Amino acid sequence: ETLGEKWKKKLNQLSRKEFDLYKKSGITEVDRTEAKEGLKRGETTHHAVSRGSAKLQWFVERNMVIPEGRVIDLGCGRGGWSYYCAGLKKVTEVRGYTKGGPGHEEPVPMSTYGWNIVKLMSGKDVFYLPPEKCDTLLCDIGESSPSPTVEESRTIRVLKMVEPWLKNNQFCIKVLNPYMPTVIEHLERLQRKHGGMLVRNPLSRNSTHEMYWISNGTGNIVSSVNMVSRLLLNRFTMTHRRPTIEKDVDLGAGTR
Ligand SMILES: Nc1cc(Cl)ccc1NC(=O)Nc1cccc(S(=O)(=O)Oc2ccc(C(=O)O)cc2)c1
Ligand SMILES: C[S@@+](CC[C@H](N)C(=O)[O-])C[C@H]1O[C@@H](n2cnc3c(N)ncnc32)[C@H](O)[C@@H]1O
Repeated sequence: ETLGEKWKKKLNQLSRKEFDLYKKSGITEVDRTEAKEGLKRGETTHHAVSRGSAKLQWFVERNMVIPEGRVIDLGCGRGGWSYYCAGLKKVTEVRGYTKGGPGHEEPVPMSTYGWNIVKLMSGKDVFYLPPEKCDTLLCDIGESSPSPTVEESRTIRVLKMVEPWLKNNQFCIKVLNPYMPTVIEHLERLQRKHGGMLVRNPLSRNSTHEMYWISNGTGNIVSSVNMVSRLLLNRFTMTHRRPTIEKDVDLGAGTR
């Protein structure tokens, strides 16, 4: 039994009150007040459509993934990653695909900086899509489940799906459940072939063990995974720590 599975058993035993006080204990988060207010009024400039823009921003500002040329965004949802990449000088095109329909977010049309190079397509299940030529591959897919064996199936399927889209290019791929032993085996094989490293984003809630496989970095995957399991287990041991609250991202306005 991995440390991650122990964390999961404990997470599953929490009452709703304890879960709500655990999920943001000691994390970092952006203040969405202004953007939620503006988005409700129908404003299409400056605002990120979701928390996702700031989440990808954290990786890019640390050079973990460096978007360039044709950017593919798998599971773009509302489009937070796509609108963030559209404003980057090395980016020439952004194509986002997302499922849509019941239970799934729809792309939000915006006019933030670089909107003219973005095309978000809904009604697109990525597990039925042929790979496309691209220079940057982004994937934020992985639905949480109380069952780590369900999450393990979901993680492996994403990892197997993205591989054909990785053609010596930049990448940032969400790994829903990186602690399950068969997931570790797949990641290690993928790291040998494609390089990169698994990283824990500070903006991720304690209610998920998600890590991101990024193209620019190196390291021991098992060791970084167990470090997160230990951190997440330690956050059950003390009274809620209020999160670090940061300014949300300003994505500007206008064409590129
Ligand atoms: N596209 C669409 C087309 C049609 Cl015909 C009908 C509905 C939609 N739209 C969605 O079903 N949106 C949607 C987007 C994200 C999640 C979910 S959800 O998981 O189903 O339900 C939640 C989850 C959490 C919360 C909350 O407040 O925390 C609220 C609702 C739905
Ligand atoms: C975490 S959200 C993406 C958040 C986004 N990166 C942002 O910044 O706004 C993951 C998205 O993947 C979508 N998704 C899940 N399964 C999918 C599939 N099979 N094909 C395409 N999109 C899928 C979900 O509907 C959801 O919107």
